[PDB]
Amino acid sequence: MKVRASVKKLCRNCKIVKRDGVIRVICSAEPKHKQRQG
Amino acid sequence: MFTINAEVRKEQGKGASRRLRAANKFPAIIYGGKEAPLAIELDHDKVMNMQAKAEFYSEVLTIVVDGKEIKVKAQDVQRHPYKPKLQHIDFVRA
Amino acid sequence: MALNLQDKQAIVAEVSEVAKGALSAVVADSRGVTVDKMTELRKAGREAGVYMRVVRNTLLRRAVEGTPFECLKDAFVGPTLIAYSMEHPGAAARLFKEFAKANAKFEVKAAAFEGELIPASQIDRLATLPT
Amino acid sequence: AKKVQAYVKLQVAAGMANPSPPVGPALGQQGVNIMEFCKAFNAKTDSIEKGLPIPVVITVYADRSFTFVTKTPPAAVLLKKAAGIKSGSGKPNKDKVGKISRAQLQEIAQTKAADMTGADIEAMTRSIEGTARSMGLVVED
Amino acid sequence: MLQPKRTKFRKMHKGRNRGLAQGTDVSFGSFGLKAVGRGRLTARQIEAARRAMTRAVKRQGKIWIRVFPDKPITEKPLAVRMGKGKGNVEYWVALIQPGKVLYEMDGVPEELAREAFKLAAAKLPIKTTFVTKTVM
Amino acid sequence: KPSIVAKLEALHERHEEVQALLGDAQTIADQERFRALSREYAQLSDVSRCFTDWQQVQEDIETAQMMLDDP
RNA sequence: AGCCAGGAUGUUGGCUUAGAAGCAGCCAUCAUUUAAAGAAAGCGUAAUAGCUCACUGGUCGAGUCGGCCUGCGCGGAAGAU
Ligand SMILES: [Mg+2]
Ligand SMILES: [Mg+2]
Ligand SMILES: [Mg+2]
Ligand SMILES: [Mg+2]
Ligand SMILES: [Mg+2]
Ligand SMILES: [Mg+2]
Ligand SMILES: [Mg+2]
Ligand SMILES: [Mg+2]
Ligand SMILES: [Mg+2]
Ligand SMILES: [Mg+2]
Ligand SMILES: [Mg+2]
Ligand SMILES: [Mg+2]
Ligand SMILES: [Zn+2]
Repeated sequence: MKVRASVKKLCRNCKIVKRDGVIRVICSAEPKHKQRQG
Repeated sequence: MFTINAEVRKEQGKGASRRLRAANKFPAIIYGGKEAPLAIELDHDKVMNMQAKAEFYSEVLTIVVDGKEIKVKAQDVQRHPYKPKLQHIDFVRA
Repeated sequence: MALNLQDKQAIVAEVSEVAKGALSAVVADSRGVTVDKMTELRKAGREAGVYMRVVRNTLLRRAVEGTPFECLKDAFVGPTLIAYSMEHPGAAARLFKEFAKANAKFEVKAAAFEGELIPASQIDRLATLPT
Repeated sequence: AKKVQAYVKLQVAAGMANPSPPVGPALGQQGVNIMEFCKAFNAKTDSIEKGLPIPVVITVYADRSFTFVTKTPPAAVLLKKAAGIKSGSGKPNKDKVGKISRAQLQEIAQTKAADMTGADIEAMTRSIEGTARSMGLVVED
Repeated sequence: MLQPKRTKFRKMHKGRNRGLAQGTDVSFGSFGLKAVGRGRLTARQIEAARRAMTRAVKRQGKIWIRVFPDKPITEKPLAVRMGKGKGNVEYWVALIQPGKVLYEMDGVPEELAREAFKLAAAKLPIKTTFVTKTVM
Repeated sequence: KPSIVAKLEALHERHEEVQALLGDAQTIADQERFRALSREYAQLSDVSRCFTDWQQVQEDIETAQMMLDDP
């Protein structure tokens, strides 16, 4: 998990989801790509 | 062909024209020929869609004001500093 | 499938062969292979050439357009993926039944040689042919 | 038709059997035998040409035996012994490598057209010549 | 870094930056960056943004820089009290008003120039947009 | 491309010679040797082969020297 | 958007070298068969191999996909009684 002020889709499998008032990215291919806005 | 609907302005100046543009209209004028120049007002969003094409500037286009047809051409255009909006259009009647 | 012009220009290419053809058989080859499908299409060139328009337009209003012209009993062609193969040389040529011989050549889905009906036939193995 | 199991369509210039490091390491660590290429390879090569790279199948099963079949040379290596040029492309738009006669290719097209697809011989001409044009060869009328 | 070759006077008053801009058109190439905010552009930010957009198109096409840093800026040295004259000239800026076109391109696809102008705009302190040529 | 054909002819042996040596699993026990083969390229194989070619040709040249009465 | 099928042909390419074979970087991108398939968009490999994607068929069957101008809210946001 990388906590950065700007979160973007880095691959084709990344998805934007808003969970509990937080924008975060999740993908099923590369676990390095999961990330949240903090 | 391109057909534009316009209305004759009732007042002019700095304040009157700033009110037109806050209501999504803008001023223009038709001059040239033998008659006196005619100051009009005409809808913004409609004439913005027309002028995105490249033959808006190279074609005789009619303006329907007071219910009568007049053939004019676009001579000058005055556009907003940084927004995608128009401010004034000069017409020369043909 | 492309825009409406192709909805009108591919169908008009069909009418060339069906006008002056013969008995035709239909095969539903949904699950094949292109290298295997190559031979079936390249077999056409061996006998006389590519003169058969072998397009597949089996949508409800993509092949039925030419039905009122000829092969009226092919108006019941509403089911799923199929193929069209016709015969110019000779009435009821081997192409009505060579797929039956080719049925065993990894052609599991072969539509059971139902074909089109010029003399109003049914599902049968009409193997008779003057050689 | 049978799927690829452990085999590839490639080898060195077929000129000789030469069951040596040039050929063996393609499949030697996969089992079977390497020196078996000594007699199995010039059986069909003694009459074709000495130096033509032609691919063959190396279909091998768990019985430690492999079946092999030869074929025509590929497109690029074909335009070397009769095209009169041993170089290739690398800048087709920058320059032309040389001249090539179009009547030459379709005379030797049916050499390759035996397995090559196409409606007819003339159809193959544009295919074989197009990659010849990529080489910089100028199609002589 | 852009800088006047020779100048009449060594220093300038501070001034103000009111008004809108002259030069609000794409008059050289096909695409450009129009400034939407107001501020100053130094010579090190103009040079850094030109390196980012030149390296993005692989030096295919033409690029016009359309602003010039002709105004000197001075700073007093560190830990000195007030007064005792004016400071020493340290760098040069260009004053920017809403509407100026800052760069140009021509000779690239319209889709590739948007990406090049996007990497360039990340080096400047002023909000900008992407504009195209007009008939009139 | 004056002499690129010689480079391609040299290419056309290690193009498949390398396979049984990359995965032979005798030169990989130490860490350095695998990447040595990967980066230092194909020196040992082609150099030994070219040495053998040189030895054969030098053996050929030595002969045909004891003859007289002919030009 | 799902759910099934195909998703091809000489390019082990010459171009950089043992390798770039669709997939590190250097020119090109024709042609064939086809309802369709790019001299390869992605993954994955040392080359491999393979798995996808474009495109086209099949059931379903009603809308659907993106930009532009704007109003109000979200994150970025850590200190000492
Ligand atoms: Mg929680
Ligand atoms: Mg006044
Ligand atoms: Mg007044
Ligand atoms: Mg006032
Ligand atoms: Mg003043
Ligand atoms: Mg002031
Ligand atoms: Mg000013
Ligand atoms: Mg000024
Ligand atoms: Mg200025
Ligand atoms: Mg906030
Ligand atoms: Mg905010
Ligand atoms: Mg406190
Ligand atoms: Zn991802």
